[PDB]
Amino acid sequence: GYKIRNKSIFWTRAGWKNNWHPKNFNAPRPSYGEFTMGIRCRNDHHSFLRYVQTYRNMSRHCKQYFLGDKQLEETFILGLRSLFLVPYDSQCLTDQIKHGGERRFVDQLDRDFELISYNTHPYQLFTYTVRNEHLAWKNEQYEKIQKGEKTFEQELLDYLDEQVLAEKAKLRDGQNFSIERMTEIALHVFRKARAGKVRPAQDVRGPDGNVNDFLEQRRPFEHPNPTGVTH
Amino acid sequence: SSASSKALDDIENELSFHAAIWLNAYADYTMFLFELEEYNDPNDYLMHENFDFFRGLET
Amino acid sequence: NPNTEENTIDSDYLAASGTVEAEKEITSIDDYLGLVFAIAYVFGVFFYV
Amino acid sequence: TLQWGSLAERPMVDRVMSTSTWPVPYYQR
Amino acid sequence: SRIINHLRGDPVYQDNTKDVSLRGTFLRGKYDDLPTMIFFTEACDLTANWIPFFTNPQYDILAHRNVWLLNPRNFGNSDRHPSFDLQEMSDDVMRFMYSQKISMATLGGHGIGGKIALAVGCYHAERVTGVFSIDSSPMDQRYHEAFKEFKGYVNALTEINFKTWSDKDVKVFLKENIKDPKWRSIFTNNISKNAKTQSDSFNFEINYLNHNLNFNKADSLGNWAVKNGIYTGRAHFIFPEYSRWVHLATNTLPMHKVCARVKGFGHDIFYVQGDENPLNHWVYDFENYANVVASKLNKFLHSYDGVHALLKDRTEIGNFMIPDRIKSRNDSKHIYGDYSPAHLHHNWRFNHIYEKHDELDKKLN
Amino acid sequence: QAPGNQDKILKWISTLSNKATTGESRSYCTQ
Amino acid sequence: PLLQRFYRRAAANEIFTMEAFYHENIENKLRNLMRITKGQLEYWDIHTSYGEIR
Amino acid sequence: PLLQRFYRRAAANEIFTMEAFYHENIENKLRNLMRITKGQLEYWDIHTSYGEIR
Ligand SMILES: CCCCCCCCCCCCCCCCCC(=O)OC[C@H](COP(=O)([O-])OCC(O)COP(=O)([O-])OC[C@@H](COC(=O)CCCCCCCCCCCCCCCCC)OC(=O)CCCCCCCCCCCCCCCCC)OC(=O)CCCCCCCCCCCCCCCCC
Repeated sequence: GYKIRNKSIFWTRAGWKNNWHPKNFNAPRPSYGEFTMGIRCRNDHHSFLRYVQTYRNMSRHCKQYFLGDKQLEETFILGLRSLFLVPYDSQCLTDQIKHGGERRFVDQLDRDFELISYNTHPYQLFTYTVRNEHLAWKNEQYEKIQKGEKTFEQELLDYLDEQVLAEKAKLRDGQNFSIERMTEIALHVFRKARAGKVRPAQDVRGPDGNVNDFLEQRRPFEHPNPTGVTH
Repeated sequence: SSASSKALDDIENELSFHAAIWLNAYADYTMFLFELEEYNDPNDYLMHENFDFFRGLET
Repeated sequence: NPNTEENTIDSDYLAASGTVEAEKEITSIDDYLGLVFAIAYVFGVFFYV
Repeated sequence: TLQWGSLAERPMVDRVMSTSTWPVPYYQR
Repeated sequence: SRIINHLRGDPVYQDNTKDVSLRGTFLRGKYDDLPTMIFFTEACDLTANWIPFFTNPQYDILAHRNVWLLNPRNFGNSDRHPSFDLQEMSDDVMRFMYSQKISMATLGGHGIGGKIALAVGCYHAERVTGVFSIDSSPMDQRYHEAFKEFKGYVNALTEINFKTWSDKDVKVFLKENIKDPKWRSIFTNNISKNAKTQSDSFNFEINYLNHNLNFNKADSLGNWAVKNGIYTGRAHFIFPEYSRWVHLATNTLPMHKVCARVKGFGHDIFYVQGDENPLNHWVYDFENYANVVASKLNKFLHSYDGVHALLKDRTEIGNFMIPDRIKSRNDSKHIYGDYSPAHLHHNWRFNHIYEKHDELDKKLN
Repeated sequence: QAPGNQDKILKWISTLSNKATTGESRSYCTQ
Repeated sequence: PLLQRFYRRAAANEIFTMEAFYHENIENKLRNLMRITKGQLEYWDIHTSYGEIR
Repeated sequence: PLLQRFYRRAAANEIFTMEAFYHENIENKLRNLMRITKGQLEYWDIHTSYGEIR
C-alpha cells in the first residue's frame, strides 16, 4: 500500500531508532571517590524487590472485585503479565536507558497501583464493563438452553455442518477440502446473516457513493410536514 | 481401526491441541479481515467513532 | 480529523516539540511547564499574543 | 488548477457524483 | 510483419516489484525518426483490438509517432506481481523505456489504462511529453455501476477451475454470468492453453486482480489516491457524451484537480456526440466515436503534446518568449529578459544528434 | 491391485520426510 | 524561510495517506502471519491420513 | 423565472462547442466532396488503358 519513503525516518542524533538514551548536552559522567566530597543522588538498588511487590499488590488488589470469577482472574493475570513484560521484550534497550530504566518502570507501575488501590484505574472499569457484557450474553444462552430452545450460535454450527456435506458430496474429482474453502463458506453465511440484522450503519458509503447517514437526504423534496402523536 | 498404539494417542492429542492453537489464530486474522470490511476511510469518521471501532484505545 | 484540520495540527506538533525537550534534562517538565506559559505572555507581546 | 472561481461558488467544485443525475446536490460530506 | 512487431516472452512471477518487465506490441511509424507513444489498454482487454485503430490510413496516426501497445503488470504477457500501486506500475514503464532506449514518450490509455498513463506523468513528468486519456478520469470509480460489473465479473471468473471444468462448461458459465457482450468476448479471448495442452488459463492474473477489486480499498484500480499527486504536463481527455464511466456533470472536476495545465471543456476536455449505449466505452469499435478520437489525438500529437506549458501551440516555438523569474540563473552578469524555452529531441539521450549537429555548425563558421 | 495402488502412499511419506530437518527426525523417517 | 509550520503540514499530509491505506498495509502484515499459521496446520493434515496409510 | 438571459448563455455554449469541433465537422463535409471528385476521376483512368487494350 504505502510505505514511508524517507530512509532517515528512524535517525536520531544518538543513533538509529534510539529511544533509550537520547543525545543531550548534559551527558552522564563518572565520579571518582578520592576527589568526591559529597553527592546528592536518588538512585538505589531497591527496584528489583519493588518490581516484585508491585506485581503482587496489583494482582491481589484487583482480585478484590472479581467476585471469585476464576476465568477472570486467569485472564487478568495474562493481561497483568503483558504490562510487566514490556521492558523484557521491547525493541528499546531498556538496559541502556539514560538514568536507569529499572527505577523508571517501577516508579511508573507504582502510579498505576495507586489508582488500583482506589479501584479507579481505567483497566479495572474496562474489565467490569467487558465482563458484564459477556455474562449477560452467556446467561441469555443458558436461559434458552434450559427451555430446550436452540441458540443462534448452534443454528449456524448446524447450518454450516450440512453445507460442508453438500460441498464434499459433490467434490469427488478432488478430495482436499482446504481450510480456505471451509472459511469462505462461513463468511458467505456471516455476511448474509449480518446484513439481515437491523444494525446501525458502520460503513461511510453504501452501494452508491452516497453516505448512509440520516443527514444524506438531498433533493428532490418529497416529505411533508411532520405529523403529531395519535390518540 | 478400533484402537492402536496408546503411545500414538500422545501425539493424537498433542497435534490436536497444537492445531486448535493455530486455528484460533487463523480465526483471529480471519474475523479481523471480516470486520475490516465495514471500516473504510478513517479520515471520514469522527474522532470518538474511530475509537469505538478500535475499542481499547480510549481505555 | 487531526490530519486535515491545520488548527489541531499546529497545536499538536507544537506541544510535542515542547515536551520532547524534557530530554534536555532541565528539570521536571511537569513543574516548569506552567512558567513557560507565563513567560510566553512576557515575550509574546512582540507577537501580540 | 489554482483558479477555481469566485469565493461564493467555492463550495461548488467539491462534489464528485458516481451517477448521471441532474441537478446534483453540491454538498460534499 | 514489419509495421506490427510484438516482442514475445513468458510471464514471470516476481517477488520484488522492481524486477518487473512489461511486454507488448510495437507499431513502427511511416517515417524514420518519430517520437514514441505508449498506450495502455483497458484492464483485462486485448492490445490487438487497438491495432486497427492505430493502423488505419484514414487516421494516419503512425505518421506522427511510433506506438507501443503495452500491457501493465499482471495483464497479458507482462510479468506478474500482486501489487497494483500506480507508483510501482509507473516505475515499470520507466525501466521499459530504459531497456528500449526511450528518453521520453507520449502516454495514452483507455479507461483504467488512462489512469495508469496519467499516473506515470504524475510520478515521472520530466520524461513524459503528454497524456491522452480516453473515457477515463483521475477519480475514485469504485462505486460507479460500470466498475461494479467489471468488479463482479472478475469475481465470477474465480469460480471456474480449468483442470476439472470442460470447454463447454466454461462457455455456458460466461454467457449466464456475463451479460455484457464485449466483456464476455474480451474474457474468452484472454483464455489461453499453455504448451503441451497442460491446462487452459487466463492471460491476466485472475487471483491478484480479484483481490485488488474485491478488497475495494485505496490500492484498488477503481480508486485514485491523493498520493498520486498532480500532473504538470499536457493532458487531453476525450470521453463519450453518455458514458457510464465518466459523467459530464461532475466527473470533469477531477481533471482540473489533478492536472495543473488543463484549461477546461472545449480546449483540453471534449465529449463525443453519441447515444446512450453501454458499449460506447469501446470507441474503437464504432467508426463515429473513433473518427473523433483520432482527429483529437492527431491534433494533440501534432500541436499540443510536448509543448511548453506557457506556449499555446507548437506554432509558438521560436516566436513566443516566456518571462523569466529574477535570480533564476547562475550567471551573475546576466541581463534578465524573456526567452523561448528549450524543446529537446525526443531521444536525445540515447543518440548523438546534438554532438553531430554541433560539428556541422562549426563547418558553417 | 499391483499398479497405481502405492502412488498416494509415496506422496505422504515424501512430505513427512521433507518436513524433517534435524538428523534425529530424518533417522525416524528412514525407519 | 522558517519552515517549521510547513514541516507540520508535510507530516500530517503523509499521515493522511497512511490512514487512507490502513486496510492495505494491515492486510499485507497478515498475509505473512497467515502463511506461518497455514504452515503449522500442515502437520495435522499429515496425521489424519496415517490411519488410512496404515 | 425570466429566463431571457439564460437563453443567451445556452446558445453561446452550443456555439462554443461547435467552434471546438470546427475541424471535425468541416472535414466530414469534404469527405463527401472528395468522394464526388474521385467519382468523376474514374473516367480518365479508364481511357488511359484503351491504348493498352487496343
Ligand atoms: C545555538 C543557538 C544559537 C543562537 C544564536 C542567537 C540568535 C541569532 C539570531 C540571528 C538571526 C537569524 C536566526 C536564524 C535561526 C532561526 C531559527 C528559528 O527561528 O527557528 C526555526 C527552527 C526550525 O525552522 P527552520 O526553518 O527549519 O530552521 C532553518 C531556518 O529556517 C533556515 O535554515 P538555514 O539552513 O538557511 O540557516 C541555518 C540557521 C543555523 O543557525 C545556527 O546554527 C545558529 C548559529 C549561531 C548564530 C549564527 C547567526 C548569528 C547572527 C549573525 C548576524 C550577522 C549580522 C551581520 C551584520 C552586518 C551588517 C552590519 O541559520 C544560520 O545559518 C545563521 C547563519 C547566519 C548567516 C548570515 C549571512 C550573512 C548575513 C549578513 C547580513 C547582516 C544583516 C543583519 C540584519 C539583522 C538580522 C536579520 O525552529 C527550531 O529548530 C526550534 C529550536 C530552536 C533552537 C534554539 C533557539 C535558536 C533561536 C531560534 C529562535 C527561537 C526558537 C523558539 C521560538 C519559540 C516560538 C514558539
